[PDB]
Amino acid sequence: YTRVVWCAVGPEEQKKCQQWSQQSGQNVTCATASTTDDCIVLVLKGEADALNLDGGYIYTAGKCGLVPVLAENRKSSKHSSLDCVLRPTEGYLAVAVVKKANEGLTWNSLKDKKSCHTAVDRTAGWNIPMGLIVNQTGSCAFDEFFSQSCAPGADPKSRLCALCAGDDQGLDKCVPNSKEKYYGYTGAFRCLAEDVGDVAFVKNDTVWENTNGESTADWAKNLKREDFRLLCLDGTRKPVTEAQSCHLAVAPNHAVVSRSDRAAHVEQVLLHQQALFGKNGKNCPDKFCLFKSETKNLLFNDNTECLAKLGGRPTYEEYLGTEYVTAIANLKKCSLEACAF
Ligand SMILES: *[C@@H]1O[C@H](CO)[C@@H](O[C@@H]2O[C@H](CO)[C@@H](O[C@H]3O[C@H](CO)[C@@H](O)[C@H](O)[C@@H]3O)[C@H](O)[C@H]2NC(C)=O)[C@H](O)[C@H]1NC(C)=O
Ligand SMILES: *[C@@H]1O[C@H](CO)[C@@H](O[C@@H]2O[C@H](CO)[C@@H](O[C@H]3O[C@H](CO)[C@@H](O)[C@H](O)[C@@H]3O)[C@H](O)[C@H]2NC(C)=O)[C@H](O)[C@H]1NC(C)=O
Ligand SMILES: OC[C@H]1O[C@@H](O[C@H]2[C@H](O)[C@@H](O)[C@H](O[C@H]3[C@H](O)[C@@H](O)[C@@H](O)O[C@@H]3CO)O[C@@H]2CO)[C@H](O)[C@@H](O)[C@@H]1O
Ligand SMILES: *[C@@H]1O[C@H](CO)[C@@H](O[C@@H]2O[C@H](CO)[C@@H](O)[C@H](O)[C@H]2NC(C)=O)[C@H](O)[C@H]1NC(C)=O
Ligand SMILES: [Fe+3]
Ligand SMILES: [Zn+2]
Ligand SMILES: [Zn+2]
Repeated sequence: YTRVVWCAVGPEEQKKCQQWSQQSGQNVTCATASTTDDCIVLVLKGEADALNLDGGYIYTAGKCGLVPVLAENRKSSKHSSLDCVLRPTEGYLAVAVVKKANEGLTWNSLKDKKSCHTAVDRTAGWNIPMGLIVNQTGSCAFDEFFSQSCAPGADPKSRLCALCAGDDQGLDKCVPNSKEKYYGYTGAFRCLAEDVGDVAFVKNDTVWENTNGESTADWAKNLKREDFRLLCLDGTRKPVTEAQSCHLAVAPNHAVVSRSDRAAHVEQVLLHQQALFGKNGKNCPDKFCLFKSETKNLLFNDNTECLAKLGGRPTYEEYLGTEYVTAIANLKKCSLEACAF
């Protein structure tokens, strides 16, 4: 039993996974696919064991019978005595971010603007903002709301992909993987930072992690926090320090999923793998760090302190929360219970 097959999304995650595989002495090995959905399918077929997923994807995986195993836990300021692995998770803040210099843009004037999204089907990047927009407009035509977008996973010829840039060669425009310039938390924030889009749908952490010298990357080197504003649901604009009072939702943390039959073994191996290559890992600083990838958030978010135990042995619905689950279901009525594959 003692061999885990991880699923990497796109070639950059594949490279990191391969490095992890070498360092783990083949206790972990690698399968790779072009999209998160394709990785879920590999897991369903039994051709991979597990991968770490945004909540929108957990919904897809869970409808197909896959179960939550361990959750990303970032640093906090409550439960400070408990070990990270045993500390409850707090969830992240889904936000809408704009330029300060884009004056007079508010939640209530987004129609016909230009948007940047992590990917179709993701929590902060898609399910939350598009769910809110569908409800408020009373329309399922969320594909005509913004003039142009980068929403990796959408039809490449459509307005929803028009602002996506693809790779160095301009290949893979709008692919939902790290090859697409504007993919994920960091890519969607870059899309806003470079003024390609008017609004980015990301999380609070993303803004902090890519401003005021936190990044060193060329697009991010020179970005100042005061040059960004958050859009509140009441139509107000706030500094990025006010995220606790100006967010779109609180999201369940990204989490590892697997087949029920493999969950116990995946959990055992991962707890051991992080003891070696996690935050204070025995071999991290030094040989390999599983939670770093120079802000590219590959396999796991770079702000992950550890993978934490769940408790209550939750179903995917209990993990995501009834609130969020119904919000996703309601949104998916635009595009009632079954596996998508
Ligand atoms: C988009 O609009 C949807 C329809 O109004 C909405 O779904 C509704 O969500 C609410 C709150 O989550 C549910 O109301 C629930 O209220 C309490 C929560 O403790 C429960 O005791 C009730 O049993 C009930 O479930 C509605 O049931 C639900 N409506 C439907 C028809 O599914 C979405 O939340 C909206 N989406 C977003 C992103 O805001
Ligand atoms: C929005 O996201 C921000 C980035 O995640 C986050 O700021 C971070 O918050 C933690 C504590 O909550 C800070 O604490 C860290 O740094 C101190 C010393 O500087 C250490 O003692 C701690 O061990 C810990 O590592 C982070 O410094 C801080 N990150 C940055 C780069 O600013 C905000 O809390 C988030 N806002 C909301 C409302 O949730
Ligand atoms: O505990 C069993 C119980 O779980 C309920 O769902 C919980 C999730 O377990 C929990 O993770 C979630 O927590 C947060 C998450 O960030 C967001 O959902 C946010 O909106 O709320 C929390 C903020 O910290 O909360 C949900 C409940 O909202 C199931 O609904 C229930 O069926 C089950 O019995
Ligand atoms: C690969 O996995 C094996 C099996 O779990 C690990 O070997 C175990 O190491 C643990 C922790 O020190 C011991 O408690 C067990 O006695 C060992 N079991 C067996 C059967 O060898 C091994 O450490 C792992 N290697 C790496 C680098 O991840
Ligand atoms: Fe997410
Ligand atoms: Zn709130
Ligand atoms: Zn339960």
